[PDB]
Amino acid sequence: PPQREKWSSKIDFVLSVAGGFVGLGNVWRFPYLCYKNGGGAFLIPYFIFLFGSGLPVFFLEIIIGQYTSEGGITCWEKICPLFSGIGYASVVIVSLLNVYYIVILAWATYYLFQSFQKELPWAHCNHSWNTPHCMEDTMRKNNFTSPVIEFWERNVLSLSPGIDHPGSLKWDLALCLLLVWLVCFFCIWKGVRSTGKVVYFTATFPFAMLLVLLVRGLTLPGAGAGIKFYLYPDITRLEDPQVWIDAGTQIFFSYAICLGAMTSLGSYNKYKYNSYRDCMLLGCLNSGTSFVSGFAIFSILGFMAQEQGVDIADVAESGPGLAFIAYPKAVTMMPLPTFWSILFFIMLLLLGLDSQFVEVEGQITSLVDLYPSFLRKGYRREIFIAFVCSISYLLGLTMVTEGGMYVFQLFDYYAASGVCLLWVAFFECFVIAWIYGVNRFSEDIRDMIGYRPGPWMKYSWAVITPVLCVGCFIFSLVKYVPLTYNKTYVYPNWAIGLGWSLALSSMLCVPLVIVIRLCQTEGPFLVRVKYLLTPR
Amino acid sequence: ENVLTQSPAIMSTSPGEKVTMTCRASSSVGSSYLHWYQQKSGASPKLWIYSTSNLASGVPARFSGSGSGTSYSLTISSVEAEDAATYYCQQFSGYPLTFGSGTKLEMK
Amino acid sequence: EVQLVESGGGLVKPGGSLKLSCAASGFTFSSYAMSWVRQSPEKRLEWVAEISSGGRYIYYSDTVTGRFTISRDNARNILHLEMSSLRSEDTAMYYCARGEVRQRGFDYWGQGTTLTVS
Ligand SMILES: [Cl-]
Ligand code: NA
Ligand code: NA
Repeated sequence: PPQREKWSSKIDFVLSVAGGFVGLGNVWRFPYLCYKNGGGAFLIPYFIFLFGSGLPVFFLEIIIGQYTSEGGITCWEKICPLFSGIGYASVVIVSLLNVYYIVILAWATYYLFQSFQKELPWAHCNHSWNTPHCMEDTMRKNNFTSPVIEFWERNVLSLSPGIDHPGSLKWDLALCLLLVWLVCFFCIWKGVRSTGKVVYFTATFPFAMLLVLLVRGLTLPGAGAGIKFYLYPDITRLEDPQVWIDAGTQIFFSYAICLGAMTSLGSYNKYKYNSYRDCMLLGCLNSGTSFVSGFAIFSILGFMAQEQGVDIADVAESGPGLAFIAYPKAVTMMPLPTFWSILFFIMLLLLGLDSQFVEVEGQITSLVDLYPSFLRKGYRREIFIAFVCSISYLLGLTMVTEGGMYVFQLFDYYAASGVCLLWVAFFECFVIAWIYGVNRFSEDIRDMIGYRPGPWMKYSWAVITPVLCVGCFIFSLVKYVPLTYNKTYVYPNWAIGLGWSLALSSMLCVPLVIVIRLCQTEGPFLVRVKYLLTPR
Repeated sequence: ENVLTQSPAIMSTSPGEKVTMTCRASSSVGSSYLHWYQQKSGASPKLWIYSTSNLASGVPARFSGSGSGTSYSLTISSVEAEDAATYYCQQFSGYPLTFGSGTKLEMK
Repeated sequence: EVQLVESGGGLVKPGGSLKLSCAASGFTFSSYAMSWVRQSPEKRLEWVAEISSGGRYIYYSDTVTGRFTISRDNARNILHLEMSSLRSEDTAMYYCARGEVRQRGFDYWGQGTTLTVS
């Protein structure tokens, strides 16, 4: 088999994370998770997980990739072969994430194609998909729903009144999802990655458009009330466990933690490459992107609350369609709104596409690290690219149906951004800190970076990330409140069971692999554990 | 090996005069890995400038470092009588670590 | 106060052996990689051998690449250097240098041990 390649440049690693873990989890997910959990009170567990767990486990995952020169799963066969199920857990998480993430890009593409005509369809109440309750935004103050909300709910989503009624497959979103999957297949199976083009247009224009949205949102009237909602916290909201777990999994979501993606991108690093300053600068880039886009979108929501004469927490969707309400509403107040809509949904497509390329690459890299000499370079590996893309498309068709928004919120809360992320992050930190050793891994890091990680990273992998993950997990279990879509829908018991099935299929890769390896090896159980804890 | 060809050892300058000494590397040092050591007469060396710009503890502000990649330089703004020592550059990047040759600073 | 005290300085025959002992004090010896740096009678410094923080990464220069052995004793906070087949062009003045951060260098050195081969 051919040897595993390294990056062609120092900036090829940096541009693969900066498009990889700086994506829709910043401009789309952090806004509605902040919105749904009260705005101000979301930021305290956000920053607690960001410093205690986010950047530490992000650098930990990249530096695990750099040490082992392996991606996702087989990186754990040189650290602790007993806990190799962290890799399979990461692969399950990244597969479910690939499915619903590409569904987000399908919604963005449908908004992009619906932006091509000269009048934006979410701007006025004259269309077939609206209701008699439709009042224009300016006419609200002079049970009324805005045109952006009914556009999102009744043209894009075509929202059935339950998950029990899937309705019919929306061929608009189905063809949009197929187009984005053909784009993802053409950027992996060709292996282009736009190496001569991602230096400027990919790297800057999403952030330039985010700055444009910042300037637009701060100039809307009533943006100060929205920023007050965004920043000023409710301490009584922190007593509820959803704020803590939602912020922690948003941190573990934005950073591509528990996915194998950052191990895979770190696996292409050179051995004697200082990843620490790159990891810190790019983590600051990711968290700053989320926090800046939060300022923009919550200034827009404060304007929307001012214009419609309703409270800030009730003006838009407390669910996964906030970036498709507030941001299009802000687009409808830019000069020449059609062109700015085209640029915005090209922004969301660029961010989500760069992410989806990077985590599809991480999933493929993990699954070819499992089997060398089978998916070598082509004529068998290229078929498996199309197989992964086709199965993830067919699983993504369940979020295209008229009740597929509920399936999306199920996947988003449970499949790849919930207790599964806390589970795998706790197991990564526990393995590295105690079964490998903070001092042994620090010796490895000094051997290859140049210096040992400080008392921040060492004590974060040792104590802080395990206590945060264990506390948030048991705090969500002992004060359990079930999943609700847009604060009004109550999910049925089979839907909560399906979400827990996705989460546990992410979780149960670790105990299944532990039991499988403790059953395969011969000897007494203490000898079996002591053999499987030794790295290979 | 990364042979660090340094400035010639025999240099003699008056006190209070700005001096410099260069350190040419055969390979490319990463400019955060090349350090400078001051060894006095009959004593052990001590770290003087690390990562070719920063000043170690106990090193006066009259010392400075500059350069990157191949050419690296140590510079004294005003040489005193306590600066009479031998200075070695040292890349600390490649696993066969190599020190530079001597550059002996003596008075007149 | 970080203090490195080297031991084992003396004359050996060519082809002989010697075992130096850098006894460190004032700091946690387990958390810093240690390097042996020798100084020729022509005052040309040459790095000899580096051992990592826990002793799993061991590096040698090409002059001692197959006949020098460097070890630690983290319980006693002491560093070693085992020599074999000591030739004539190995007479030197041996320092142990606390080189742990590669971007900070050999920040703390110690005393010396004159190894003489004749
Ligand atoms: Cl975020
Ligand atoms: Na992205
Ligand atoms: Na992110």
